[PDB]
Amino acid sequence: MRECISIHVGQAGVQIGNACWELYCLEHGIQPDGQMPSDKTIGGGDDSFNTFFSETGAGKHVPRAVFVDLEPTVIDEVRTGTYRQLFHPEQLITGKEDAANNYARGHYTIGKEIIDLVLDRIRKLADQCTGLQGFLVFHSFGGGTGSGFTSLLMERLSVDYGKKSKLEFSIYPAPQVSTAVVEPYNSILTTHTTLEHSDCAFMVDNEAIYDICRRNLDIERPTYTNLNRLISQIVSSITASLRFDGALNVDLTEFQTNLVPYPRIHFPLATYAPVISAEKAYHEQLSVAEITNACFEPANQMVKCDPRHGKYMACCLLYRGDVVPKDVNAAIATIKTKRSIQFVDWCPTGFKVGINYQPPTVVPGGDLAKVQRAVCMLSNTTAIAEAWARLDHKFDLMYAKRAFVHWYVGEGMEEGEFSEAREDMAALEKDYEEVGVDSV
Amino acid sequence: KREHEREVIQKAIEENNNFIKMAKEKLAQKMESNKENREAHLAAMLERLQEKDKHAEEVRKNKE
Amino acid sequence: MREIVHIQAGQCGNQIGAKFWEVISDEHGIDPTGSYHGDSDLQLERINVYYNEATGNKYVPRAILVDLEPGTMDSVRSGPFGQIFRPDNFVFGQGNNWAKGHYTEGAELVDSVLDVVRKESESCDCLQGFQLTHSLGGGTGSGMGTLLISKIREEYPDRIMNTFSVMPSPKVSDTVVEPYNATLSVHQLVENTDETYCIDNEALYDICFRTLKLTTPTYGDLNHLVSATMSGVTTCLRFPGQLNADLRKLAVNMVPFPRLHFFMPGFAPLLTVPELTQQMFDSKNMMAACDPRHGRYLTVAAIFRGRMSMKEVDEQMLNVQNKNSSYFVEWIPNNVKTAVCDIPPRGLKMSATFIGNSTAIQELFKRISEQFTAMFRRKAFLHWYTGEGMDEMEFTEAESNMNDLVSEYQQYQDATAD
Ligand SMILES: Nc1nc2c(ncn2[C@@H]2O[C@H](COP(=O)(O)OP(=O)(O)OP(=O)(O)O)[C@@H](O)[C@H]2O)c(=O)[nH]1
Ligand SMILES: Nc1nc2c(ncn2[C@@H]2O[C@H](COP(=O)(O)OP(=O)(O)O)[C@@H](O)[C@H]2O)c(=O)[nH]1
Ligand SMILES: COc1ccc(N(C)c2nc(Cl)nc3sccc23)cc1
Ligand SMILES: [Ca+2]
Ligand SMILES: [Mg+2]
Repeated sequence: MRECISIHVGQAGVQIGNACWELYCLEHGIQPDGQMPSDKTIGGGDDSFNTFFSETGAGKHVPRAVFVDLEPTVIDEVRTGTYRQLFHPEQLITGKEDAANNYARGHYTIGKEIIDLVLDRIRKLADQCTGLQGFLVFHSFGGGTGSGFTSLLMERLSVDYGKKSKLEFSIYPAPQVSTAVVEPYNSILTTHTTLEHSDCAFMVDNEAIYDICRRNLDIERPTYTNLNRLISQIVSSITASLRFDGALNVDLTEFQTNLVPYPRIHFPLATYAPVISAEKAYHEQLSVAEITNACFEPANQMVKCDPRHGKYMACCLLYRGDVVPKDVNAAIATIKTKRSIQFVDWCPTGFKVGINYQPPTVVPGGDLAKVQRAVCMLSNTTAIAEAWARLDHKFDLMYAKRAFVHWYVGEGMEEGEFSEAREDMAALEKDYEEVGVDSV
Repeated sequence: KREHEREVIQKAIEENNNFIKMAKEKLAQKMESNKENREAHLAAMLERLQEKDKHAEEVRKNKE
Repeated sequence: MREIVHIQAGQCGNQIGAKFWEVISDEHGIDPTGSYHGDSDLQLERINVYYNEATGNKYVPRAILVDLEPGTMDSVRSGPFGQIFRPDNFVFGQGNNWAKGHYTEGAELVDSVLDVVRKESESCDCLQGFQLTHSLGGGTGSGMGTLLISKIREEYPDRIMNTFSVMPSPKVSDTVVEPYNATLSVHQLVENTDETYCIDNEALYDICFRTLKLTTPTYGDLNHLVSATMSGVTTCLRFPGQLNADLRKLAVNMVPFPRLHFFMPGFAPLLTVPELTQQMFDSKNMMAACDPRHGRYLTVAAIFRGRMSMKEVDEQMLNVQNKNSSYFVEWIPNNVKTAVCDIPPRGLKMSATFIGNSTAIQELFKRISEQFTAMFRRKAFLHWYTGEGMDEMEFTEAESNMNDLVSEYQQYQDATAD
């Protein structure tokens, strides 16, 4: 058992969910119709990939997923897309009027009309689970649905599934590909409302992903498809221990124990390597030492911040492919000598290591080279608070003039929800400062 | 020690239940407060529009 | 489907309305008989935003034609594409007085218009709202258009109300009561629309004479500008792209305070990607006869149409903001947003359309305020309005609300971050 249900909310979450499930299907040999010739257990099984796919009697492997959007445009492409037969129609939920980039409409006006249906659809999935570990919620910070409906959903899930684990992949806004001037407002509102209801949340800064595609993949002007293919590799690295078997495989929840020293401090920084074009990967194989080194180069982080000017509370290495503990330990030993890796005084300095032997897959037609080994580092550093500072600053510039606030008030919100949310973020930035001060 | 063991597990149940209760009550007050506010704003928009109908009756009357 | 319902009122409203439908129909591959003869299917992906589907795969514009004077629709039906319009959506009466359009003649006809509005609205999957084309200087589009807004808004308080409003200029029309009619319309627009494009006849004339060298510009030459702009500003509503827009997302992202909702459109060329960018922010390419360097940009929306390097557009839009940083309010981060669509307008390989919410729009309103007070103290021509039952207080209030809007635009031109 130990099933995981994925919930994809709004445009960003749905489209990133397409990239991820396509990748998962390629990694497990599941065809676009859901048939998996290597699964000899027809209709069931307790295999590792079964944490993410259920099986029908007719041999179809169905994602344990719900897609939700407050408008039909994006999910209609799943309904007509290459993987349409994979999903039962009841897993693809769409309203008629989107949130119009407004948290208040996602949480209150439009969102409340569909929340009950969504929770019934999730319930139909939980009921097919022998032991449900929890939920993975994919969504943007910036959209009206990703912010407002996600936080309404996370609230309801806490009520309906007690303290069952809730994890997030949250798309942090960037000016290069943003869609709305009010993204800072929706980010703070949803971060405030969700903080108590989420156990662990992986932020993905679109500017970091955007820079990596430009710098490392030579993509002149990255699209959502470019970003999402790279994002799905990182998501694949994180979920790979749940979906694959391995003697050296370490369960994500064992990493979670080290990544979350206090409930509110639950935002790991992800760094992924190697991201390299086919042209440059040719006749150039990156060793375990090289890809491990790349995890401490800030230009490979999913969030722009400077860990060199912050403090570590945890450091995890998730490898996949042709990697053995001997090489890893060697790589770490030289890194510790040559790099600025400072831990807070109250936490041990070791590096938790996990190795999955299944090597990384690439989507046909992508820009990523296929490589023999790759790594995702998850570290808890105070530096990630810089991402909160940038956003809280952008929120402050507008909120002092009350700019655009009338659109949220017109939907039923009150100014005190804005100030309350901003104060929580202020306390969060203060929390990250306190955990980095030495003991007395 | 047995007495202490079942007080620990009772405390866990009591915190988890209280967390579920507070969340359920919190968003019930939030949604109820949000419906009142939005309705007050739409009602105010209509009250001012319906005043423009009154002012247009008067304007036609002043013509007679 | 996210339907927009289009309404055109008065003489000016129907002329630019028809031209708008001519240009977008041509752009979407709809012929005058409603049949699709197109190349790309980007043309039909979101065609339901503006067109209704009919048997025989006929596409019928979701348009309502209104005027208190018959004949104006006669020209429409005989004009190009005049048979594409649904005939029941023609509504007509049988005089350049705002009060008659808003209070006397327009009231008689307004219910029959609302009946047609209801019919088109009730057959919508999810109504975005409305879009009105009209002049502010005549009687029907000005007075009846603004009444129609009030009545539609009363019946659809949760849909977006958007207008293309044609401002009067002494350089195009000599009718002396225009500053009265315009001030009274603005008094309604400030209170009852979510977005208004200021289509300024003074800017359209100055463009035709100085830039295009037309010594005697006609309403035909002026309205050719108006259709190019209207095609540009609707690009992201009608076509699929990286940002799928609607009227509410336009309002939310462009309107920082409810009353500051009057937009300066710009178009270019009237070319290289840096030239388009530079010309688009040029005061000579604005349809609102306001220098942007005399004010500050609260928000900006830009559409590039045609085949071009989007990387190059990204750099040039960043370049113009850095070199002109003082003209964008610092307390709204990232207040300039750019979209790109591949189909260009007819005849152009690449164009740029600009939508600015600039505090320099106060110049437009100041011009009309001056023309208004020049008459109001003289109480000149007031009897045309008091005769219809109006009281002076109304003229004072409309003037006083328009003066307040300018102060408010000046308040935020002057605000600072620190
Ligand atoms: N990485 C990535 N980010 C995306 C993608 N699509 C949207 N985003 C981000 O999401 C932010 C806006 O949120 P959206 O998800 O697009 O909006 P929404 O969830 O559909 O909610 P609505 O506003 O009601 O439409 C933007 O700033 C984008 O950066 C995507 O496909 N990939
Ligand atoms: N720019 C432009 N302005 C117009 C046009 N037609 C009328 N106007 C303006 O509208 C004002 C008169 O309004 P009018 O169209 O006669 O209103 P109506 O007769 O009640 O429909 C004048 O000040 C003109 O400047 C047009 O085609 N283009
Ligand atoms: C303030 O930042 C903005 C301004 C506008 C928008 N949206 C919704 C747009 N809507 C339409 Cl109709 N056209 C265009 S062109 C570029 C954006 C855009 C988004 C963010
Ligand atoms: Ca199996
Ligand atoms: Mg959306």
